[PDB]
Amino acid sequence: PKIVNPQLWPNPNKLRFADLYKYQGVEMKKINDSIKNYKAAKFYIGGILGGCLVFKFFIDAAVDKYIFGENGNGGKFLEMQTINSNYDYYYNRQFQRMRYLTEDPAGDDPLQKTKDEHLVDLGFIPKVFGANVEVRKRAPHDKYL
Amino acid sequence: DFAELLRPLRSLSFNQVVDRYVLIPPNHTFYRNWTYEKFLGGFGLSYLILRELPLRNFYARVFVMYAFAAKVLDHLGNPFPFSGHGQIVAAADRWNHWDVRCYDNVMKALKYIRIPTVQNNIPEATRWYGRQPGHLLRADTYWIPNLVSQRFAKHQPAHWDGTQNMPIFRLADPKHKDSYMVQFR
Amino acid sequence: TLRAGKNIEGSGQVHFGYHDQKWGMPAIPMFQLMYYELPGNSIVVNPCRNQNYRLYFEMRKKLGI
Amino acid sequence: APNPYPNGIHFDRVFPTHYDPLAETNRTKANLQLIKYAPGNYSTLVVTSEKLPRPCIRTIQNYRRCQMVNGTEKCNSEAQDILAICPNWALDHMKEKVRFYTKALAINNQTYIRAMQVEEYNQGRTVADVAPKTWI
Amino acid sequence: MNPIQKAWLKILEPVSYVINEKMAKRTGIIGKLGRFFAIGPREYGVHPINRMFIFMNRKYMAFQAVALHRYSFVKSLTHNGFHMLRVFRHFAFVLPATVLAGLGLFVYWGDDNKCYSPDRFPYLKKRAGDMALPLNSLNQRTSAHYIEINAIYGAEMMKRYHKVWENIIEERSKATDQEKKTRYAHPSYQYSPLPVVSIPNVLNPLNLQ
Amino acid sequence: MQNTTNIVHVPVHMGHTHYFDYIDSFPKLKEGPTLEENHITNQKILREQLISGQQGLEQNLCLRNCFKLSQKRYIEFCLDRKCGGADFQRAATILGYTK
Amino acid sequence: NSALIGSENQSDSMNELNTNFSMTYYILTVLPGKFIYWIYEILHTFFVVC
Amino acid sequence: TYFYGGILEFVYFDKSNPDMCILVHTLWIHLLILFLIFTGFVTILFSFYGNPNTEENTIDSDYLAASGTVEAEKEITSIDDYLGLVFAIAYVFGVFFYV
Amino acid sequence: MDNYFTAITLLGLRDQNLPPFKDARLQRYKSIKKMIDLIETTTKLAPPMPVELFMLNPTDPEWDDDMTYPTITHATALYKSSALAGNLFLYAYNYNNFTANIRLRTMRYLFPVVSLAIFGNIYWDYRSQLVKVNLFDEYIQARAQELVKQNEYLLEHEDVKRYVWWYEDLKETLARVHRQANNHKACDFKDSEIILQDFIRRYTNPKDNLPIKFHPQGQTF
Amino acid sequence: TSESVLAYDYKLWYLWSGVSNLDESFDMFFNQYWALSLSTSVFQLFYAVI
Amino acid sequence: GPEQVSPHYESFAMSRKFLLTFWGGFFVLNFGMATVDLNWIMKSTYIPWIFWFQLMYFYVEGKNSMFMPLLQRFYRRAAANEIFTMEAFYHENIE
Amino acid sequence: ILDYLFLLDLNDDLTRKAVFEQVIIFIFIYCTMNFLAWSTVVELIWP
Ligand SMILES: CCCCCCCCCCCCCCCCCC(=O)OC[C@H](COP(=O)([O-])OCC(O)COP(=O)([O-])OC[C@@H](COC(=O)CCCCCCCCCCCCCCCCC)OC(=O)CCCCCCCCCCCCCCCCC)OC(=O)CCCCCCCCCCCCCCCCC
Ligand SMILES: CCCCCCCCCCCCCCCCCC(=O)OC[C@H](COP(=O)([O-])OCC(O)COP(=O)([O-])OC[C@@H](COC(=O)CCCCCCCCCCCCCCCCC)OC(=O)CCCCCCCCCCCCCCCCC)OC(=O)CCCCCCCCCCCCCCCCC
Ligand SMILES: CCCCCCCCCCCCCCCCCC(=O)OC[C@H](COP(=O)([O-])OCC(O)COP(=O)([O-])OC[C@@H](COC(=O)CCCCCCCCCCCCCCCCC)OC(=O)CCCCCCCCCCCCCCCCC)OC(=O)CCCCCCCCCCCCCCCCC
Ligand SMILES: CCCCCCCCCCCCCCCCCC(=O)OC[C@H](COP(=O)([O-])OCC(O)COP(=O)([O-])OC[C@@H](COC(=O)CCCCCCCCCCCCCCCCC)OC(=O)CCCCCCCCCCCCCCCCC)OC(=O)CCCCCCCCCCCCCCCCC
Ligand SMILES: CCCCCCCCCCCCCCCCCC(=O)OC[C@H](COP(=O)([O-])OCC(O)COP(=O)([O-])OC[C@@H](COC(=O)CCCCCCCCCCCCCCCCC)OC(=O)CCCCCCCCCCCCCCCCC)OC(=O)CCCCCCCCCCCCCCCCC
Ligand SMILES: COC1=C(OC)C(=O)C(C/C=C(\C)CC/C=C(\C)CC/C=C(\C)CC/C=C(\C)CC/C=C(\C)CC/C=C(\C)CC/C=C(/C)CCC=C(C)C)=C(C)C1=O
Ligand SMILES: CCCCCCCC/C=C/CCCCCCCC(=O)OC[C@H](COP(=O)(O)OCCN)OC(=O)CCCCCCC/C=C/CCCCCCCC
Repeated sequence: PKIVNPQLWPNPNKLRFADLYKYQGVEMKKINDSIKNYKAAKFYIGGILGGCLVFKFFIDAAVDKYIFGENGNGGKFLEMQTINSNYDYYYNRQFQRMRYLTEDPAGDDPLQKTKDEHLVDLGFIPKVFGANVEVRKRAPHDKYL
Repeated sequence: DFAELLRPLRSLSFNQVVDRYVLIPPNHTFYRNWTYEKFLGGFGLSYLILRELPLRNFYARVFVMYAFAAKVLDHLGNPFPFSGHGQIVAAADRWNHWDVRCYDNVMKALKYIRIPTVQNNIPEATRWYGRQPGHLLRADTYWIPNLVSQRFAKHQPAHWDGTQNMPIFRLADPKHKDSYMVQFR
Repeated sequence: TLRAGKNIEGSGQVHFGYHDQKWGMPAIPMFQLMYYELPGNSIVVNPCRNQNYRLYFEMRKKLGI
Repeated sequence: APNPYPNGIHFDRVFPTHYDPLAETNRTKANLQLIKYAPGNYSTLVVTSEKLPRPCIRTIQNYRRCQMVNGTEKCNSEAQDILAICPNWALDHMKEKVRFYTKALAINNQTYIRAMQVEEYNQGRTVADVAPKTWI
Repeated sequence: MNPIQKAWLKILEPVSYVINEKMAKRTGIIGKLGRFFAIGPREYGVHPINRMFIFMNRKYMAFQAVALHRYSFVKSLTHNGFHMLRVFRHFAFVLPATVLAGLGLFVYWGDDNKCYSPDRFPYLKKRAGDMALPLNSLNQRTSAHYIEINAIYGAEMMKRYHKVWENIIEERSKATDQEKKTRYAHPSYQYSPLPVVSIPNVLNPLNLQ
Repeated sequence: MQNTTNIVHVPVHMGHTHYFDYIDSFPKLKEGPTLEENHITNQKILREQLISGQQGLEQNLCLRNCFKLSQKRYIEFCLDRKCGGADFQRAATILGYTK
Repeated sequence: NSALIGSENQSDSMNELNTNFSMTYYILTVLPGKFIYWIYEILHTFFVVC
Repeated sequence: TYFYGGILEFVYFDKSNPDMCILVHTLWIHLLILFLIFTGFVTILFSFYGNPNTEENTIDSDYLAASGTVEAEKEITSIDDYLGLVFAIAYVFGVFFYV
Repeated sequence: MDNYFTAITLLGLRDQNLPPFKDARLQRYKSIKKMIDLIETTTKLAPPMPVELFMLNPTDPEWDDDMTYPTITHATALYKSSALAGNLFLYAYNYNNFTANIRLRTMRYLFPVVSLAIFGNIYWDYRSQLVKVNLFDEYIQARAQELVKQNEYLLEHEDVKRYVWWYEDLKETLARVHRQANNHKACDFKDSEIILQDFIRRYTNPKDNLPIKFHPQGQTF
Repeated sequence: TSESVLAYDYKLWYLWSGVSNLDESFDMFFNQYWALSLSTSVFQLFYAVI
Repeated sequence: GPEQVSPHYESFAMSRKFLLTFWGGFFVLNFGMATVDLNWIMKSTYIPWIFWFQLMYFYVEGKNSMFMPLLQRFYRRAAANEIFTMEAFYHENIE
Repeated sequence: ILDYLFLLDLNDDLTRKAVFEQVIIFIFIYCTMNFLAWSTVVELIWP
């Protein structure tokens, strides 16, 4: 396309100064060489995309085989394996029971709880209980850990 | 106008309203985030076109790119990398966080701003739930003993015993005998 | 921690008081062979979650699907 | 996004700014050396509750079920399972709920007494003395 | 120069006439503005990113040719072609296999591309607004079955309550004021009539169905 | 108080290793049957339940679903309405809730 | 924090929704306006003190 | 709450719900940034396109590579074979020199 | 400042304007003090209804599965597809070398094998995720309809009718409440106290030690 | 933890403004029953209690 | 790109030493204001700083006045300096 | 259709080995290292 020239200065003569006009051409020449590679690669890229289209139908049947199995009850998707020995497994279960029985000291802030002085003035005189010194904390079944 | 907001409801019965607007059949296959990918991704596509402006003066295009960067920084915020996050205000719908509604700690982190008390501590219930160890994969190539030893380990089928907490891997705890080399900081 | 309800005076992890500090791993091969940082991508959902799909396969056969 | 509801809580950095949320229409942005505003630009005050552990819930359901079927006198073992399996923080939460609802019960009943108190201008008046008038 | 720059020139042809022909050759502020925004071929219009790719592509490709152009391990087993004693023949396919694995360098980048990310811990931190969570957050979860099944169950039971609700309101409309105040009343309550007032019986205050 | 302070109710044993701190063992930790031995054990229980424990199951499931209600008066309504008019104490003995 | 590299001041408006009611294209309209007033403040000061 | 809940606590309910947008083009930009960093690593330390006699970076790398390949005259085996093993071995003992 | 709309309505701000002087205005604020205690008490007399009506019991052992949400990582599949397309461009850009230079024969021969294996992984994950989402959607719909037909009978209990009759009694009572005077005194709702006290006396026993008794399904807030 | 980090990220904000009729955060009940209680009716006080 | 030829009479750095000093300290303060835990980074860097400097002192600097010179890198500079000189006289030698 | 195609799975790789996700990291590093080393040797025959 034509480029509008403000004509603020005269351009150098092309015959006297030829090097000043060459860069634009060699730049588009590089792109033309790249397009020759893009066009020549149509069958190679298309053959791969065609293979993916055929591979798509085998992957569909393999996923349903992987998930549903032979008789629709579940395939290898339901399988899970491990490298833990029998001791490693029962160590982890006891580690779960230990963390269940791992508490922090002091509990919560008592000042954020209902005061006994407030209950008296509200009409309910609270009864003082003793500490339950006979109960032993234990871990629940493994299904709850 | 308050009666105009209820126009699509006056022609329907209650059963039709519930089936129309409440009991939308579940379909979690849509790419809902394509709206954001198209919008924010347009900045990159616009740059591909804008980087070819025939403005002869280099410093003229410096002004154009600066103006275009001003449009992006209204969302991105911090121009430096690894510094912050962009800010986009999105619409509130029933499908916000739809795939993480199961997790409780995600809800507490998003919704609740707890008030610290005089006894300045995390609530004891929260600390107790946090000590129940998470599951950490046994596969590890970062420790050179496991990188060698696990090449001779035999993966045995872990038969399901009816629970959801089978510790078939190691536990994400600094005191676990298989995780002590991991730095929990 | 602040959002969880614990106000924080000061900053950092160089505890001035009676607490254990955990400096960064010394960037020397001795400590780099004994330790490695916790990879968050290794904390996973327990695979027993996949056993809930057994309910789907049984419901499909009950409904004649 | 709307202007956050006016909040006087702020934290100074270099000098006391005497921040007044009612002095300006739009809240000025927080500069690092000037001020930090309170958390929750868009937040309200609610009441929440922690969820007791699942094994602790199961022991409570076992006690209540065994209570309505066999009576309280034959539920000591189920009561001991609650004290043993439920973590101590859960038992402290269970103990505090009873004390709160005891307080709320006395407050609701004091409102009852003030409401049901017959004033001096309503002595001897019953529903027969009410005029046949509605809100309009 | 590239075709995208030529496409800009066709569209900016009227703009090029206003700036270059008219504004550029004037004087004053209008002249300075036109000469500054003159339209044409770009000064310093080279794209370094495009040039960065061409360089790294050519440099990495020359490495592929060296690593892939190896003497066969299989052909050296018979001691009949070009190789009698090759004590490191078992290393011949390590460089080619390494280069072929580089094809998935960008396909598998980061953690999310090597696994199902929603089953990993970092996905939870992203959905919480890039916020730190306890390491066992993936375990303390309510059943997704409950959340979705209860949402459907509640709305389905609301439609059946609406039908029962209509039959109760209609049946209570035909009830005497004595009956609607003594039924479901406390046993200690003695009924005393109120003056008869006119109060409409509106099902839905908003004109809904 | 030290931020890393825990109170544990069961005995633990710490490792006497340099540069590391962890629980290496639990005192008197007995290993039960393996995951495979437990699986075979459960298959035998599930097999007998599949072959010989499916008759009259619909009635017992209704009694179980009724007893998961909040109030007793709703349980009695569930038993009378859905379970063919069963008795509260009689169904509680079937399910094994009676002492 | 929008001008800091790797800010750790997470409680200083970093994790908040911060919108404004000024002109958009901030670094093009509002921020240059603050620098235009800054140049005036120092040019007026130089003229007065000198 | 009374039977299966904890204490009623007052918290501030954040109405703003943040969520990191899982996008595609953000990783493209991230790769472009790491590509600039890796190219700068190659541009400074692995660029041998200039004066090979004045740039000490190519003087060191050229003469060092030539001193290694000339050791093929020691008659160990095909240098084309074990040259890749030298590079891997250089990262075992090169830990001493922080390579 | 709770019971805002009730207090504003009792003051008459819905139909008129307050007196412009602080004396009569501040007396009018204190005049609704008795009525607020009455209306607060009425709202705490609602009879209970089955909680298993519009909400499944979350403590049911059925929900111990702790099932997660199966999702499709659209962004991951789209990125890896573009990275695979980037490899196809890298081959096309360098077609002449990969095709004619024999030193790159192994890339020419095994590029499609790696590309198919890469596509195989991208589509496998997408296809498997799609199957799991469809299995999840069809189960929650089928299971929900089974639980509806199982608990439909609970709507036939009389507690539902007792609950609605109480609500309609409150509506008719609050409609009869009216302002009687404008003396800015508590006696401006003189007849309304008798109406609301008769409502409270209708569902409670005033001559008890605790007229409002606590039950786990009661009204506190 | 230490995982993959991106150089630039965007954070969405599903703001519950309650003043936008474009999304599901618009409380239709509060506005309809508040506007209903503004008009003079016999149930004007009952709507305030609801 | 090609050699970035400057048309000025002084270099850019020497003409803006005051201004570059401002932005240099601005980004130092920027990092310092952003890094709340800079003392933790300093202490975590102490061991590797001591270790790598005491381990590599001899091979970098100590060799120049102690047991062995290790002149391998110098030999390559001297060979290049002679090749540079030969290229400088390529015209005379070939003529 | 065959079970050999199950090797394309990465959603449930944590159920079997979870080793693929870490080994390829070394392979990508190993290719980067050999790229820097081999290109230096072959290119630097030109001086
Ligand atoms: C045949 C001969 C010619 C005859 C025809 C001649 C007439 C042609 C015109 C009609 C045909 C046009 C075809 C498309 C139909 C569009 C219709 C329409 O209504 O669009 C209005 C359209 C959108 O209006 P909008 O709602 O305001 O959105 C823009 C906002 O900025 C948005 O801001 P935002 O913040 O709200 O959102 C950010 C935004 C991202 O937005 C941005 O970031 C851009 C910001 C601009 C830079 C900032 C500086 C702004 C400076 C202000 C002053 C600008 C003045 C510019 C005036 C330009 C006049 C057009 O991201 C997105 O929202 C999504 C973006 C992703 C969209 C997907 C891309 C699909 C595009 C089509 C693809 C196929 C076309 C071919 C490929 C392209 C050509 C190579 O207006 C524009 O045109 C915007 C300018 C875009 C640049 C146009 C360049 C492409 C022109 C192609 C011409 C043909 C190719 C060359 C052929 C040569 C041989 C013949
Ligand atoms: C139905 C469809 C239509 C059917 C009909 C049409 C199709 C007909 C055929 C079409 C063409 C087929 C192409 C092959 C036939 C070509 C005939 C020929 O003359 O070619 C000569 C041809 C000429 O040489 P060249 O052109 O100069 O260069 C060739 C290559 O560029 C590179 O050449 P290279 O020699 O340098 O490559 C060497 C490389 C070649 O790559 C391989 O073959 C991979 C080999 C890995 C397996 C090694 C197994 C070791 C022994 C295991 C024993 C038990 C096995 C149990 C297996 C159970 C599996 C779970 O092998 C190695 O690297 C050997 C060293 C391995 C490292 C050390 C491992 C051993 C020590 C560790 C022991 C650990 C255990 C110790 C204790 C044991 C307990 C006592 O050389 C070839 O062999 C060409 C093969 C190249 C691959 C072609 C692939 C094409 C794509 C097709 C799909 C894949 C098919 C193959 C899959 C194999 C399974 C992985
Ligand atoms: C701070 C800013 C941040 C903003 C973010 C964005 C940053 C900028 C990014 C810029 C880099 C990307 C450039 C994109 C286009 C921009 C326009 C442009 O190229 O510059 C003007 C460019 C001129 O360049 P120049 O700088 O002025 O001078 C060039 C020199 O003289 C010498 O000439 P030359 O030809 O030798 O120079 C080549 C030149 C430009 O060469 C080009 O032609 C650009 C081609 C780029 C295509 C990239 C892959 C896309 C594959 C096609 C997908 C199409 C899907 C369509 C679906 C529906 C249809 C079935 O450089 C490049 O090749 C740039 C490529 C960058 C590397 C990309 C490699 C990715 C592999 C790593 C994976 C990473 C994952 C992300 C992958 C994302 C993929 C979406 O204009 C042209 O080249 C005109 C080309 C006209 C013929 C091409 C017709 C289309 C053929 C497409 C290739 C087909 C391949 C096989 C299909 C594969 C899929 C099935
Ligand atoms: C939102 C608010 C925030 C944003 C606000 C905006 C702020 C933007 C800031 C940007 C400021 C404007 C940018 C102008 C250009 C950059 C400034 C500059 O000095 O360049 C002129 C200067 C040369 O200017 P010249 O006078 O025209 O050159 C004449 C001769 O040809 C030169 O060579 P000669 O030997 O023939 O002549 C003597 C030569 C003697 O000086 C030298 O030649 C330096 C020798 C070092 C080269 C030895 C090899 C080491 C470098 C190898 C490559 C590493 C990078 C690639 C590898 C990794 C790939 C990622 O020059 C001198 O007399 C003294 C030079 C200046 C004083 C020392 C400079 C120290 C600070 C600058 C370097 C920063 C390094 C990174 C630290 C920052 C953390 C990332 O450029 C350089 O020396 C290299 C710097 C290249 C730019 C990279 C840094 C950009 C940002 C710098 C900002 C200011 C420093 C901030 C940190 C200060 C820490 C103490
Ligand atoms: C065979 C080699 C030696 C093997 C012995 C074991 C290894 C040596 C350990 C102790 C080191 C002290 C000796 C300095 C050696 C410096 C050589 C050197 O670094 O190369 C410089 C050299 C060029 O640099 P240069 O500056 O010209 O070298 C001259 C020196 O600067 C200095 O100029 P120069 O002319 O004086 O050097 C001549 C060389 C002469 O060496 C010989 O001719 C060897 C002697 C004859 C053979 C004796 C060994 C017999 C072995 C068979 C018996 C074994 C039995 C085992 C059991 C039987 C098994 C079946 O050195 C000596 O003169 C040794 C005399 C020591 C003076 C002792 C005075 C009393 C000192 C008391 C205080 C000691 C404090 C020490 C503190 C702790 C140590 C740091 O580079 C090369 O030659 C490259 C090729 C490598 C040559 C072959 C490998 C030899 C080891 C080189 C180190 C690794 C290079 C390869 C990796 C490069 C990076 C990728
Ligand atoms: C095959 O053999 C091999 C080579 O060949 C020898 C190699 O060179 C190499 C080395 C690889 C390289 C040198 C490449 C390095 C590249 C890296 C590290 C990352 C590159 C990243 C970028 C260039 C950033 C690009 C940025 C973006 C894509 C985001 C902004 C762009 C947007 C939003 C456009 C939206 C995209 C589309 C619509 C897709 C459609 C595609 C198009 C081309 C349409 C373009 C449309 C227009 C209007 C221009 C390897 C590894 C190899 O294996
Ligand atoms: C992007 C790379 C292109 C080339 C790919 C080559 C490699 C081939 C290997 C691909 C393997 C396929 C794996 C599966 C990918 C799954 C794709 C996916 O998840 O997104 C699809 C998803 C479907 O949307 P839903 O209906 O919501 O979901 C329903 C699901 N059943 O698609 C989308 O969301 C649309 C966005 C996809 C990309 C769009 C590309 C846009 C480019 C614009 C240029 C076109 C010109 C536009 C001009 C406009 C004129 C008006």
